[PDB]
Amino acid sequence: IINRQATINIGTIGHVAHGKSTVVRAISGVQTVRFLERNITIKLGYANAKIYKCQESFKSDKEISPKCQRPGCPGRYKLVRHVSFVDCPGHDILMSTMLSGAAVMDAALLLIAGNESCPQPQTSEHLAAIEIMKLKHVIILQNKVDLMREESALEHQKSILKFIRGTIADGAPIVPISAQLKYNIDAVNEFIVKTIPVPPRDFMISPRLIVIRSFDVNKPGAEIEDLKGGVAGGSILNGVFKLGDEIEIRPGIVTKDKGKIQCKPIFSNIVSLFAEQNDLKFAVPGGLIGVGTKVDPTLCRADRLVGQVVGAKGHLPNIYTDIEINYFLLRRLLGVKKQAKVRKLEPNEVLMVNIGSTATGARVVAVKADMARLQLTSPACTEINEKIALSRRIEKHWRLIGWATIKK
Amino acid sequence: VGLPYSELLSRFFNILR
Repeated sequence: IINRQATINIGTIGHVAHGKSTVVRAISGVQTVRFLERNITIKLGYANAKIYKCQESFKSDKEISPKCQRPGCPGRYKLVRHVSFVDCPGHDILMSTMLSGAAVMDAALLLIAGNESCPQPQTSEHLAAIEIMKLKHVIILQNKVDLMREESALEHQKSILKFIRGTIADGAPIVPISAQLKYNIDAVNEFIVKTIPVPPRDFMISPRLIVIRSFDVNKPGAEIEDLKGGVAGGSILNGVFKLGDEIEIRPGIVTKDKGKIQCKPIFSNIVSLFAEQNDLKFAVPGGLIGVGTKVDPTLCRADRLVGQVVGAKGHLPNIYTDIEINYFLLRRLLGVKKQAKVRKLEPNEVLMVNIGSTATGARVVAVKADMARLQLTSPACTEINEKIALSRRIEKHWRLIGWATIKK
Repeated sequence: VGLPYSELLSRFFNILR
């Protein structure tokens, strides 16, 4: 069996205490990163699944084990795909991480529990976000079905169907699966192969990398004369990387505190690539790879590198402090428990603008009709156009309003 | 389209502890 890395990024959405990590575990086997130094940087974890098919019935086709002994046929499984999971939490406080996750995602998985109430605002918000950020491949999954009645589940399904009609997602498949009992995952696997294809990707496009997580490889007990370099957990959308290249983290860093800053973006040479489980020479875009570079282990510690752009040497993108946005607003607010009408944008107000993966606070200067000018506090970079989600404050915490695009 | 879901549901109902 060949040790091929991740091909396409699949993300999972839900709610707090509903069950997402458990579902992930059921799907794959290797436990999630979340659940001080290691793993702790963002809200998303790290998981990997296997797609191997046995074609020699009905729904039973794909499996989780490398060896086929369970269904009947003793023959070895055929290699189809290998996928990486991006598990994003569905909490009312933390959403920036989710947004960041969304930017890299190519496939989405919705989770709704049976026993709880049918209309949930957070789930709706998530769906809206998915719709916004160039995602159409959505599979609806029912979580807790075993604790529900014979007709109640059907009713719930009907309600769901009624709800999802006017949205961009038209032909979304619905699967009921148990997380604690471990059943019906084969159908899900089959669907993964059926409904979702891999988009065309080539070597010709300029390298662009997005870092979500940060890692320091330091072990207690062992002497200091045996050290390991700083690892940046970064996912790639476009551009193939190989071992032996120069990488730079774009936005900038503060090194001296009197004296104006002039220091260039953080340069680092690649030491070792961590994909799936074992090290590989080539990096195929469409997965999260722990890129171990010559960067400090102290820098890759905690909340320092959350959603930052990474480029290869011989390419020049632009850095902006003032940004030109083309926005579109929604009718009523999504996320609030009660629904409130969206007000027109007022000059000079603190609003959270999420350009791809960056979590930045911006203030409005001029409003016309569709075009808006924003002043940023923390530095941000622009490459092409980018997919932007906008968030405002009305009551206590952040609420989503609509979508935006950079006009440059 | 909501047609092969029913069969799956039935199967789930059948296979339980």
